[PDB]
Amino acid sequence: KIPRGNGPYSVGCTDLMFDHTNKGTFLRLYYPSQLDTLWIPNKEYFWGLSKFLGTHWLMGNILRLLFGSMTTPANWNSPLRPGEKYPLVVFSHGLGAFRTLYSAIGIDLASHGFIVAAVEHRDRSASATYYFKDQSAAEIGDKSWLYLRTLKQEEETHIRNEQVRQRAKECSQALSLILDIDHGKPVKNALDLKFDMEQLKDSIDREKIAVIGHSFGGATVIQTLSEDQRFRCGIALDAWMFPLGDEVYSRIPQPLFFINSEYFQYPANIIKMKKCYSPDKERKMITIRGSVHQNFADFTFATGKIIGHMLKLKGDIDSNVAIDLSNKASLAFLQKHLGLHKDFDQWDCLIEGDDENLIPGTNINTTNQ
Ligand SMILES: CC(=O)Nc1ccc(S(=O)(=O)Nc2ccc(Oc3ccc4ccccc4c3)c(C#N)c2)cc1
Repeated sequence: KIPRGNGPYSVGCTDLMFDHTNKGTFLRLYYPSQLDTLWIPNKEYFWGLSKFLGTHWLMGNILRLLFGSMTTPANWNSPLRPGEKYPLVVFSHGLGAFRTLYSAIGIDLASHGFIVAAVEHRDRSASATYYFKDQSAAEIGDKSWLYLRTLKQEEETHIRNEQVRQRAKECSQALSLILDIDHGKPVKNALDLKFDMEQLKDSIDREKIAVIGHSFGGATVIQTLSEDQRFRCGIALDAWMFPLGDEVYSRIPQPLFFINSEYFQYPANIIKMKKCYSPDKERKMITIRGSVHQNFADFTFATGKIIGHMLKLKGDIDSNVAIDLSNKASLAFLQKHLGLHKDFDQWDCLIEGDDENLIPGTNINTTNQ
């Protein structure tokens, strides 16, 4: 029940791991293709989700039975659509998520002509992820799993900041890998999938790179922008600003778009967003009325209305309407600041919060002094 992309391009999906260690890059790629992709491809992700939610062994298996064969609307290993160079989005997941849980966003961007690299972070913020201990292990698919670390309260400030720095490093590394493939670097996918990465040679518009992320990933957008001038702009979906150091807020040259849910936000968090503002920098913010934190992630589509509200997976707003607004506003912002030659400027009003379901900026107030 994950919505198909609303753009005119058909969408393909594949996975890339290189190198095979936990210091290598692991991403899911959504791309314009020339609808059978497994949404959550391994049992360990469900076990990891169960740990994240604070439940035991049995819950893991329950989630697996429920969602284990569910797909997402992208053609698995379909050939890349040839003939044109695509803008690139690197996408960062929230705490307790992993690379496949933002396919509603990834697939919609791909359907509008983007290549999207959804990274899987190895900072121990993912519910689960894996790597291979050596080439031999990779060759027989012998995975080594890393589960989410839970932190003591005294540890939080320090570790979350180290994690967001590791996350920014992984977004940059993912960018570097894709740009190297674009220029013909041979890569041996540690996964042995029927998609040839040589397809990506000369397929990237190297001047049109953006970073997008949700929650922890929203902080990662800001840290990545600050560290990596190759990214041209950023969109932070309901950013959780806590992991960032005080020094970073004034060190974001690139245009930045905050798209917030209504019920997630709170003054301490909003204050840090406003610290990113400067008269000489491009900043936009909107809030989606009635939305909750999880409106940006795929489990907002995975259940019925009533159980969804109980689990805080759904807000007062409809999940399709909310992701539509976010995606369309994102496309307009990307067109404006990547210099895209598309018709996304039809949604320019959404950047300004000009819609019944949008608030310009935020309803939360904070000191300006
Ligand atoms: C209390 C708390 O920290 N909360 C929290 C913090 C961060 C996030 S996140 O950034 O969206 N990261 C994130 C983490 C896990 C995710 O899968 C879920 C989420 C909730 C579930 C509830 C019932 C059954 C299955 C579920 C599976 C999804 C998704 N989509 C996204 C989500 C919730």
